[PDB]
Amino acid sequence: ELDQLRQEAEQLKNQIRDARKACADATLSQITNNIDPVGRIQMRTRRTLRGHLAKIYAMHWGTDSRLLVSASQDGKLIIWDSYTTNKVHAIPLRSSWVMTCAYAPSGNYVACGGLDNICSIYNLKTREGNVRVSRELAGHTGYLSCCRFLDDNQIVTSSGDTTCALWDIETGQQTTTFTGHTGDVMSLSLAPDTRLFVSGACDASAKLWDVREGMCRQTFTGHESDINAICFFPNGNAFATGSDDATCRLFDLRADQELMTYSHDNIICGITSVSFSKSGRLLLAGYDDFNCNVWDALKADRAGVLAGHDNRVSCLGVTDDGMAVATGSWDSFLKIWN
Amino acid sequence: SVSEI
Amino acid sequence: TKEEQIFLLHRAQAQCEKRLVVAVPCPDYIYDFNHKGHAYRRCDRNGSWELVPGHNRTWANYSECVKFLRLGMIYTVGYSVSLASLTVAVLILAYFRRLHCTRNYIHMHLFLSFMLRAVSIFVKDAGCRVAVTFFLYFLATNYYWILVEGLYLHSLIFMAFFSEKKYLWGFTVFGWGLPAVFVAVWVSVRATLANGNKKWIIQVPILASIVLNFILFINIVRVLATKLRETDTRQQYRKLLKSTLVLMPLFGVHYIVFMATPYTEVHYEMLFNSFQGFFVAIIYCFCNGEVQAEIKKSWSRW
Amino acid sequence: ASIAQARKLVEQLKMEANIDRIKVSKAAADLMAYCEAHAKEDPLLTPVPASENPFR
Amino acid sequence: QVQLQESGGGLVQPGGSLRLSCAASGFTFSNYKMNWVRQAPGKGLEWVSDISQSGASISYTGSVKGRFTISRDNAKNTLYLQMNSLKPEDTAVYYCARCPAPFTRDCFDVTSTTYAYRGQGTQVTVSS
Amino acid sequence: QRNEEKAQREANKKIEKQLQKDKQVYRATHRLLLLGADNSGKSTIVKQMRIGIFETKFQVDKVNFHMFDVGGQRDERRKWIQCFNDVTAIIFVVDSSDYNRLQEALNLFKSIWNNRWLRTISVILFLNKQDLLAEKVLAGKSKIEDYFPEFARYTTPEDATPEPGEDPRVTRAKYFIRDEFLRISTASGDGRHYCYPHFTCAVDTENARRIFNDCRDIIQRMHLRQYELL
Repeated sequence: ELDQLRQEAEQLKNQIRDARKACADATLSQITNNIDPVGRIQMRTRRTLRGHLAKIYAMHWGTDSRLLVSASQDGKLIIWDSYTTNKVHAIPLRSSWVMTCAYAPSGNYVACGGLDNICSIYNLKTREGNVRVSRELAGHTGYLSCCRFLDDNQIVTSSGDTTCALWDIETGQQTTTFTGHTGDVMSLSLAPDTRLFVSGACDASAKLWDVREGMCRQTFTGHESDINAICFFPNGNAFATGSDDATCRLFDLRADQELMTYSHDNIICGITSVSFSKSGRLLLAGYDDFNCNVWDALKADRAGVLAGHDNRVSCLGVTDDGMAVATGSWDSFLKIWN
Repeated sequence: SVSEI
Repeated sequence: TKEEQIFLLHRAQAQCEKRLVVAVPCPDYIYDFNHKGHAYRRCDRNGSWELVPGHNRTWANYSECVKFLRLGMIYTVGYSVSLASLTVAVLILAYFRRLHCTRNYIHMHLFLSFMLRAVSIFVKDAGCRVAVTFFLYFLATNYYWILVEGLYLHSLIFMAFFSEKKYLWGFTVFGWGLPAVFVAVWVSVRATLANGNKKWIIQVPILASIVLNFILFINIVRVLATKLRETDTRQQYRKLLKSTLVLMPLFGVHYIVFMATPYTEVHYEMLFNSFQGFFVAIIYCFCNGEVQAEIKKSWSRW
Repeated sequence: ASIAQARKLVEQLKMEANIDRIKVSKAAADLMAYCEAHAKEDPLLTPVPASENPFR
Repeated sequence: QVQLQESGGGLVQPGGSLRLSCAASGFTFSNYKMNWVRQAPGKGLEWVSDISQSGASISYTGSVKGRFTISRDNAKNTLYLQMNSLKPEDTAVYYCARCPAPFTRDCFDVTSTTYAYRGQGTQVTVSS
Repeated sequence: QRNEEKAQREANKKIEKQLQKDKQVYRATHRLLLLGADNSGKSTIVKQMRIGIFETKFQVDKVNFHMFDVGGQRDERRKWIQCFNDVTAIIFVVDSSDYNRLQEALNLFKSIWNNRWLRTISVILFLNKQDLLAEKVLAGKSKIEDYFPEFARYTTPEDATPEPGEDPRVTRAKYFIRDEFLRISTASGDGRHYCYPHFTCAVDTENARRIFNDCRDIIQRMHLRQYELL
């Protein structure tokens, strides 16, 4: 019976690839040949930040495009001001180890967590002097790798137990669990509408999850090694993915195929972070070769390079309005670029 | 002693 | 001194002006004369001192009285190439935010002290006391800034973990500002009290620097030797030679072998001090792995 | 324990194989058209003068 | 899409030999270091043997050194292993495992419970 | 209004003074990753220093340590181990007695030594429950030769300091398993990080000083290696 189901899986797995080969009447290599390249991007540091004691791991912009959060592996979560290069808050965490942080679109709360297995949510506009832990969301068996706000109350979490989970912060229990991944989950990417998200884990595959119903509608594969980061294309109907195989792959949700690959012979190091510009032409990919390469998402060409850091580029954000780009690194220095 | 002094 | 000898002759002149074969003992007031000898004149039968035939000269015989009667360029060329190296080194170090540790901060002060002493000697080479009692301060300061820099690498070993940045102000005042404790005392004595304890007031504090730093050199090489033994033994014994030799310029260890040589108006003192500077820049800030790394990236970045 | 998870694993891959796939031509032509329509107001593709740039 | 398709294994007389072959797909075979891991009945996973990128630095668990011979073919993108004298204790399922990174000297958690880049494995049995 | 931007600027002064206070305490504390296995007696050592994570702070000579055990998380440790690259020293504890799982411990040690992010971090090896290893060797039924035929032609090293009244057979075993770990350490580690092997047992009234001496050497070597002295 198990053997029969494996044979049916082989019959269906090849049938899935057979459907894509029928759909794949061309590749994006020769479709985008006609368009003129942007050419070089003159991208330079504008507002280099400084103040974290140990390596930063994650950062996140607000909707205002002004305040940014940062986590470092010392137990500090400083909320900066990009415009004035100043610290509005500096939040001492219970656990020193924190692998994630997220700013609410409303800006009311900021979430973070790590090896404690808790997406500890902090309220910025508390009537008291100092900020306090709003609610301890414990329950996951494994380290929390990312958590991101859907809305003021809804929070999506990734973990090292191969499971995503959405929580209700008022009651303090997880509403829906997302099971399916074989390896530990690294990153999340919410849609513009926050109706769907994709989620990469250490299995060289990506799965788009439904937030409400809680089942994987579609799966993507193509990567050779464990996934590191994902971000949606501004459309919401495609996304790129950085992995340890030192290549990024853009995946269309509709076409269900790797449309085109970001490969250079020279690059051998893994990819840590990926992000799009507001237009989505410039795929900002952060490598652990101590720099971040600006990929042409249409032409698969190195548009530009941002050599700013002496250590691994950890995290990389773009502002929602798309004025500026941030990079975090293991040197504890946030560089802002424009 | 020091060369200078 | 020449000054003292002139004073003693002037006193003898004032005595003669008061008073105003003949043998006179060679005068005691002339230091360099043979004092067991006599000078000779001839007195005429006419009571006039005998003249030199066909001259207005008075005949006299002082032969018995007179019985007893390159380096600059080496120190200047040397100190000046030292000047060259240390100046480029300090400036490159400065415009690099990546290597601004307390480790490299002391070397920046050490580099600044080498040229600033070299320049003070080079400028030398009331109006002239700016090159008599100003270089003496800038010699003692460089010799203390060698001690402090060595004391820094002994602070990181003998004091276990140590807190380098918690005690960085005290090193500056112990170095730059400490020679003021004895240079200013000496210069007060030499400018007010008396315008052999002539050079002992400055030298003995400088002699305390080198002997302590030399003691401290044994305690660093000994620690480095034991640590390398408790990690190939033969190959790491070769590493001891390189690691110890590269430390020799830093601690000024060459200055100990001539510590109790008393002289005035005479060396490798010149041949080594010429390069103590050159050496500490070609080792600590030119051939350093981190510095070579930093310039390479900085070259490629722009 | 592989029996219980076999049915669910087969079931999940069955439902995702019945998705309404579109031409990769159309899938790539739509994102390029959107990427270029909104490119004119993106200050990363096009460098922005210091006047309106807030990161002087 | 990454697959590792196993071959060989089955019933064999004790002291005999068996040529295992790992058919690798969905990555550049030459770029990754491979590994063998076996699972005994009612026991933990254990490491068997490794291969370098070029296929020079060979190592074994030490219990099976001499008795096993590991190889790779970068040209045909396939991995080999061959036994010499099978013991009753050697009865286990042999999984052909890859490594996470493409230019590393250390593979991490190849012998994990639920590792992703490991084969389904072939049950080798020794009997008469 | 311009008044607010001084108020936030003044707010940074109170923020920044608190960061400077936290800077001293951050450097004062030493981070330690405690690794091993369920049967390795990692927790047994922790009980001696009474002074899904488990941190243990113990004060020795007014030097605070932070020994971080990682127990709760899954066995897949290729991605969360990267977070412990700022740590001064990995405390790697191993079960000396269990010959089956020693080779797995060799792979885990080898997986750490050659990692890109963990290459700079020195490993303090603790051969735990040494007393239990000695007792099983004297039985003679459990032979290391079965798991490592290389053991047969291994003699005790000359630089051995056995305790009085110990059987020479145990020291061959005891110094082989160490030497097996150090074979990886020396073959792939050159200046950047060093293994510190140690014998330890349950009856030891120790491992707070012994760790302190090994961490002292790690920090000292960091200085020396800055100006090309090693």
